[PDB]
Amino acid sequence: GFTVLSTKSLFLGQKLQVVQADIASIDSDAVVHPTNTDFYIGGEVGNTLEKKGGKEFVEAVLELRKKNGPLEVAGAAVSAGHGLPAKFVIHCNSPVWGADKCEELLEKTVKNCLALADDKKLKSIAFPSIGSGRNGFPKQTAAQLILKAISSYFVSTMSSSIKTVYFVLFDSESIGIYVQEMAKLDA
Repeated sequence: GFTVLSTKSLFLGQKLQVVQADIASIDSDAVVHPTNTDFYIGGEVGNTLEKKGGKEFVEAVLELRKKNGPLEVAGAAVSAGHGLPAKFVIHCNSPVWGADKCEELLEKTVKNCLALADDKKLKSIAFPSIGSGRNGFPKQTAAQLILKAISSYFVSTMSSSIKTVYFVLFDSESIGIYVQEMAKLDA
């Protein structure tokens, strides 16, 4: 299942929503997959995507690694969401906490995801908690940078097709954080 916990309707038309769900089951047009520069599949998200999409999901990622080569820090790249409810999967390589411009790099990362979804005229994108796992970002900092990036992007990209963004979270503390942070946005 998939239940909406909290919604922030932005002034420029976009719905931001917080959900608890297996991100792999989200009916969304795109799903974000935090990876490293070699399209490694693990972590929370790597493993559920694989759990859901099996060989197909994995074949597409491998194909994508051949074509794309290494993913720069902040870079994203798309694979087709074969064997997943999602139509596309956007792989991104977030910066590591403590690196210079780690914060700036993370805003870039989020914008790259969004630009790629707009690049394919996608109308929704599901973000998991980017950065805050193994990339070591505090949950408050990650949440604030992400939501700032997203707000910046939309006010700065009028041609954007994206109408809904999901923040998919498994734990209560993270949910409470996103909920508070979204609520601070109007712009």
